[PDB]
Amino acid sequence: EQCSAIVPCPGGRCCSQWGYCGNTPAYCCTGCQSNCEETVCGDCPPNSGSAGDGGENGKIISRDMFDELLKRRNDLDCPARCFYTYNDFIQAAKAFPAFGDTGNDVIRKREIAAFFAQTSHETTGGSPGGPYQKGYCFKEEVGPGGGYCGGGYPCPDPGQYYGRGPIQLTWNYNYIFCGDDINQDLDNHPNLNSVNGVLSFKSAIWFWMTPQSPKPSCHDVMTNEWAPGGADGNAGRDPGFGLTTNIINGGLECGFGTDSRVQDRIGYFKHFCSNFGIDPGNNLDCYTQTPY
Ligand SMILES: *[C@@H]1O[C@H](CO)[C@@H](O[C@@H]2O[C@H](CO)[C@@H](O)[C@H](O)[C@H]2NC(C)=O)[C@H](O)[C@H]1NC(C)=O
Ligand SMILES: [Cl-]
Ligand SMILES: [Cl-]
Ligand SMILES: [Cl-]
Ligand SMILES: [Mg+2]
Ligand SMILES: [Mg+2]
Repeated sequence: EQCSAIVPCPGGRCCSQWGYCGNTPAYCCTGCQSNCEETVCGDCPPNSGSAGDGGENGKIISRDMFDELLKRRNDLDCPARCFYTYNDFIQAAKAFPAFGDTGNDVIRKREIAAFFAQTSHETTGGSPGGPYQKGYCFKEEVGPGGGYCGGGYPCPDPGQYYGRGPIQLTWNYNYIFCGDDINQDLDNHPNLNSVNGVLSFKSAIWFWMTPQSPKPSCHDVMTNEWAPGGADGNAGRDPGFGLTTNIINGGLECGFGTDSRVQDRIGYFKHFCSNFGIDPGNNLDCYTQTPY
C-alpha cells in the first residue's frame, strides 16, 4: 500500500522514501520515512566462527553444506536476512547431543535433511512447486492473528505466542515446555525466539527431539527408533518423513489426499536428500494417515 511519515503502514511495515510499504532494505534503510530498520541494512556481519569446523555434527553438515542447503535465505527480500547462522545452529545442536549423531551416516544425513526440510517449509520464501533454495526466509509469523493460548496454561501475553524461529513454534504450552527444557522463560519473554539465533535454533531442535504423547519424536521416527503401536497400523501411520509432517501439523495437513503444504515439505526433503547424496526413504506423505 501507500504510506508516509504521517500515515504509517497499517500493517506495520517500513514506509519507503517513495511512500510504499515493505520489509527489505530498500523500504527500511536509506530514506525510510516510518517504522524503519526492521531488517538488516547492508552486508551481513562476518561469521563469528565460534563453531569452528562444527565438531561432531559438522562431520555430517559442514559450514559450506549448511549454506548450500539454505542458499538464498540472505536475499534482500528475506526479512530474517542475517539472522540464521551456522555457528548458532551448531551451538544449539550441542545441547541435544543425539540430534544428527544417532545411527549410521546415512541415517544421520537423512535426519538432518528432514529437519532442514520441515523447518525450511515453515519459514519458506520460495514459490509453490519449487525450486527449494529459499528456506529460512522468515523468523516470525507474518500476520499474527488469533490468541495462541490453550486455556489449561498460564497466558501472561495472549497475543505473543505466534510462530517464531525455524519450526515456527506456536502456542503458550509449547513456549512453556520448550522454555522449561532449555532453561529460558519463553512464556514471559517469547520474543527471545526471534531475537536470539541460538535460542531460535534450540526451540526448533527441541520440538524435533521431544515426544509428546501420543506423538513420538520426529527424531525417533527418522533414526529407526520408532515402531507402530497398534492403533498406529490401522491409522495408517508408517515410519518415514510423512509421519514427521503428521507430528508437526497433521491435524490440518494429513489424511485427506494430496495437499500443497505436504507437497512443499516433501519437495524440500527430496532436494536436500539429493544435496546429501542419500535416498529419501519410504512413506514420504501422510495422505492416508489419520492425524494424532
Ligand atoms: C543468546 O542466548 C544465550 C542463552 O541465553 C546467551 O548465551 C548465554 O549467556 C549466559 C549469560 O546470560 C551465559 O552464562 C552462557 O554461558 C551463554 N551461553 C550459552 C547458554 O550457551 C547469548 O549471550 C545470547 N546472545 C545474544 C546476542 O544475546
Ligand atoms: Cl552462516
Ligand atoms: Cl538407511
Ligand atoms: Cl497436529
Ligand atoms: Mg506458519
Ligand atoms: Mg520475519
